[PDB]
Amino acid sequence: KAPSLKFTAPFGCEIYTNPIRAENCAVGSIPLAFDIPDALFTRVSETPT
Amino acid sequence: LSAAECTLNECVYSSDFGGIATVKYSASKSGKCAVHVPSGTATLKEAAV
Repeated sequence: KAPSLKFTAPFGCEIYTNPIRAENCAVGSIPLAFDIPDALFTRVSETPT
Repeated sequence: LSAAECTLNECVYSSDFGGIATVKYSASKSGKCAVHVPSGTATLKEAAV
């Protein structure tokens, strides 16, 4: 029994059991898309300047 | 008036009255009178302030 994947995983993952899953593997990057409606854009003079 | 200065707070060339100009003046008498733009550059909302 060469040690578990809990202790040997690259990027510092955190292997768990009941769903087989890894946690918090610091690798890659998430891109994001924001479809923002036009109602949220407050005008200039309703904010300090 | 005497020594009046005009700055543009909001400026958006929208179809409605989408621009705010705050005229910083210094008046000899305190009384209402009429503002106007001679050109077709801007169309003012109110006739007097």
